[PDB]
Amino acid sequence: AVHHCKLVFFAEAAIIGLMVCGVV
Amino acid sequence: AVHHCKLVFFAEAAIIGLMVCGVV
Ligand SMILES: [Cl-]
Repeated sequence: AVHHCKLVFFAEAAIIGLMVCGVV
Repeated sequence: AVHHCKLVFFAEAAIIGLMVCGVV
């Protein structure tokens, strides 16, 4: 099975990049 | 830098695991 990742951004005041990965 | 990751779960049954990584 394959891993998928994507960048998600959060406002904290900079904007923080976060990597979100799941197994599709 | 160093990546800090953690498991997050959405109990929706069927539980959806995801991994979230930010960089320090
Ligand atoms: Cl974190």
